[PDB]
Amino acid sequence: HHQKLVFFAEDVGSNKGAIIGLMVGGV
Amino acid sequence: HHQKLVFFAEDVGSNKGAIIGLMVGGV
Amino acid sequence: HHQKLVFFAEDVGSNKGAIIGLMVGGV
Amino acid sequence: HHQKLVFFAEDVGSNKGAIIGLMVGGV
Amino acid sequence: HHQKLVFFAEDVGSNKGAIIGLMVGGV
Amino acid sequence: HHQKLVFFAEDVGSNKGAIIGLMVGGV
Amino acid sequence: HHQKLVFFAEDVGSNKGAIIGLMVGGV
Amino acid sequence: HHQKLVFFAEDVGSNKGAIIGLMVGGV
Amino acid sequence: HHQKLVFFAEDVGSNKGAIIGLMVGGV
Amino acid sequence: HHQKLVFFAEDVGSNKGAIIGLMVGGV
Amino acid sequence: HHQKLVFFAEDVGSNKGAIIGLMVGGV
Amino acid sequence: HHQKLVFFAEDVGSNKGAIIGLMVGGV
Amino acid sequence: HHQKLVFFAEDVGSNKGAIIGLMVGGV
Amino acid sequence: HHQKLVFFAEDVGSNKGAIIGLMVGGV
Amino acid sequence: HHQKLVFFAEDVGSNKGAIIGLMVGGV
Amino acid sequence: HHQKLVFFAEDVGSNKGAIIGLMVGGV
Amino acid sequence: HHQKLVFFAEDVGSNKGAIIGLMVGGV
Amino acid sequence: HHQKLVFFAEDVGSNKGAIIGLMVGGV
Amino acid sequence: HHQKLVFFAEDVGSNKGAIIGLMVGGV
Amino acid sequence: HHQKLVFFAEDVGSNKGAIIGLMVGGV
Amino acid sequence: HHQKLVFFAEDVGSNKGAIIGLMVGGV
Repeated sequence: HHQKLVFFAEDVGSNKGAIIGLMVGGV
Repeated sequence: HHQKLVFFAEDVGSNKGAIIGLMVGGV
Repeated sequence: HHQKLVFFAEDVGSNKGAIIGLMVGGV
Repeated sequence: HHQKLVFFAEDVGSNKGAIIGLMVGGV
Repeated sequence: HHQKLVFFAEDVGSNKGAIIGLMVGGV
Repeated sequence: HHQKLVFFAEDVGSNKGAIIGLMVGGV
Repeated sequence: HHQKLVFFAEDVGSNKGAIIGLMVGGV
Repeated sequence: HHQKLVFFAEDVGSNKGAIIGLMVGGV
Repeated sequence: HHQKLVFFAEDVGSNKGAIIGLMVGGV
Repeated sequence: HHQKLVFFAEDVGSNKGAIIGLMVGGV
Repeated sequence: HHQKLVFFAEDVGSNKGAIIGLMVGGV
Repeated sequence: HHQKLVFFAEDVGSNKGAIIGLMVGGV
Repeated sequence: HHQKLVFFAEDVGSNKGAIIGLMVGGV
Repeated sequence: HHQKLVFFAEDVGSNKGAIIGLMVGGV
Repeated sequence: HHQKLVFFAEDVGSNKGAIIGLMVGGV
Repeated sequence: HHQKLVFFAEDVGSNKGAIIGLMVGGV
Repeated sequence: HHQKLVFFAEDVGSNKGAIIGLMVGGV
Repeated sequence: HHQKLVFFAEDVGSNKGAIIGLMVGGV
Repeated sequence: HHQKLVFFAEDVGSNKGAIIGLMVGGV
Repeated sequence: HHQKLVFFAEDVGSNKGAIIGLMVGGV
Repeated sequence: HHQKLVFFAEDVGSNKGAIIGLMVGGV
């Protein structure tokens, strides 16, 4: 037999800030 | 027999802020 | 026999903020 | 025998904010 | 025997805000 | 034997806000 | 034997706001 | 034997707001 | 043997607002 | 003194395809 | 002194296809 | 004195494809 | 003195593909 | 004196592919 | 005196692919 | 005296691929 | 006297691949 | 028999700050 | 007098691959 | 007097690979 | 008089591999 159990609680993996992939800027 | 169980609670994987993929700026 | 069980809760994967795919700006 | 069970609760995968695919700005 | 069960509860996958596909602005 | 069961509750997939496909603005 | 069952409850997939396909503005 | 069952409840797929296909404006 | 069942309740696919196909204007 | 001038050329704001406001279907 | 000038050329706002407000099917 | 000038050329803001406001389906 | 000039050339802001506001699918 | 000039050329801000605002799928 | 000039060329800010605002999938 | 000048050439800020704002998947 | 000049050439800030804002997977 | 068990607590793997993948800047 | 000049050449700030803001996976 | 000059050449600040902001995995 | 000149040739500041901000993993 094979078993795998996963539990993510209240506020897992959430974004409350800023995620920027790529930023290019002149002056 | 094979089993896999996953539980995502309340507020898992949510976005409350900013997600920007790509940003280009002149000035 | 094969089983896979998943649960998602109240506010999973929800966007309450801003999602921008691509942004280009001059001045 | 094969089984797969998924449960999405109250407010999963909803948008309550802003989703922008693409944005271009001159100034 | 093959089974797949899905349940979406009260307010899944709904839009309460803004969805913009594409935006172009001169100024 | 094959089965697939899906349930969508009250306000699933509904729009209460604004959906804009494409937007072009001069000023 | 093959079965598929779908249930949409009270207010699925409804529009209570604005859906605009395409918008062009000079000013 | 093949079976398909669909149920749409009260205000499913209804419009209670505005649907605009295309919009062009000078000023 | 092949079967299909579809049920529409009270106000499925009803318009209780405004639908505009195409709109053009100057000032 | 206040002036506003707008010019629309040949096939501006025209439909040469399909515009559907709302669509519902069981199967 | 106040002025507004608007010009429509050949086929502004014309429909050369299909415009459907609302469509409910079934099977 | 105040002036605003806008020019839309041959084929601005036209639809040559498909615009669907809302779409609900089953099985 | 105040001036604002905008020019849209041949095929600006047009749709030649598909624009869907909202899509719900049972299967 | 104040001036702002904008020029959009041949095929600005056009859609030739697919724009989907919202998508909900059971299977 | 104040001046701002912007120029957009042939295929600026156009979509030729797929833009999806929100996607929810059961399986 | 104040001057700003911006130039976008052939194919700036365009999408030729896939932009997905949000994605939730059960399996 | 104040001046700011910006030039974006052929294919600046364009997406030719995949942009995903947020992704949640059960399995 | 093979078993693996994972429990992630209230606030595992969440972001409350700025994530920037790549950054380029002039002067 | 004050001057600022910026030049972005052919393929600056583009995406030709994958940009993922956030990713949550059960298995 | 003050002067600032920036030149980005062919393929500055582009993404040709994978940018992941945040990744969470249960197994 | 104050002067600053910056030049970035080639694919300066580009990503061709994998950028991951944060990575959390079970077994």
